[PDB]
Amino acid sequence: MTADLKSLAKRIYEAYLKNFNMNKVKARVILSGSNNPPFVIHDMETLCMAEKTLVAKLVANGIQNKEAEVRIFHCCQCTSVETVTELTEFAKAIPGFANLDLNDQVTLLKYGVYEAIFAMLSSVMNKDGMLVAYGNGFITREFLKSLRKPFCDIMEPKFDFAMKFNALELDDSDISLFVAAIICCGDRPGLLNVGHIEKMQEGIVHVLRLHLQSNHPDDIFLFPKLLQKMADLRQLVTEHAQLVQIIKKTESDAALHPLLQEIYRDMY
Ligand SMILES: CCCCCCCCCCCCCCSCC(=O)O
Repeated sequence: MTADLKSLAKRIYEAYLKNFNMNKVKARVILSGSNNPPFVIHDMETLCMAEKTLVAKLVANGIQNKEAEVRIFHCCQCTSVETVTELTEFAKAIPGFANLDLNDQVTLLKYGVYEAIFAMLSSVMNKDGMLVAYGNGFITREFLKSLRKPFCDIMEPKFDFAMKFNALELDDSDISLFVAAIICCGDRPGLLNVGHIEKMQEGIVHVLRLHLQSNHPDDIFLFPKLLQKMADLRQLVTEHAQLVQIIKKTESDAALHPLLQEIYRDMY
């Protein structure tokens, strides 16, 4: 007559495998090097080749095509929009989330999605580049740094986060619970039922703590390491939103998708 925390951890893991198109095992298989291998984007020639195959509509406009950096930023946004959709369905697996008022579900997703995006991005990153386009491209870290300002400033802080996050050697069973804990933060601005959310947070963090104790017996400070990573992600998102606002004010061609504009509105 007790909560079965091991079963809850497995439920969360299975919901993560079901709802995210990319998982760390899938990513590692691709990154390791037989059908539809990723096209390597390391310079402008290879960017433009990859676009013609993978996002043909975006480059079908002739001299009306947007600048390379703006096309890349558009693809960044499309990736976020898709991951927002996956996170919204995943959150239904978190005990108590679907019982919250709709407005509180919206608030938790509003503040949590980018922290979750950057945590999970680590799974497709290595020190040399990252998988993109549903695992069909590999874009190099050096190519992204070569873009004109301000677009070269988007990804590098995310690689820096990811290299340290990946050194923790989490697997999908850990990351799924970490993402659920990100979503269940009771201190988000504007929440109505803080008390119930705090209890939901306490429950999922308890599951996470017990799971890490079992799955990582070698790293006795893994749970507090991950609490700190959650705080680091909040700062990474605040900084990312500031850069996006610079782009919005100064780059007239870099249209911001309406779903992401709403996420950013009144965020920080
Ligand atoms: C041809 C393929 C080119 C692909 C270009 C790279 C795609 C990067 C995906 C990660 C996006 C990071 C999202 C943060 S930037 C946009 C946002 O704020 O949502």
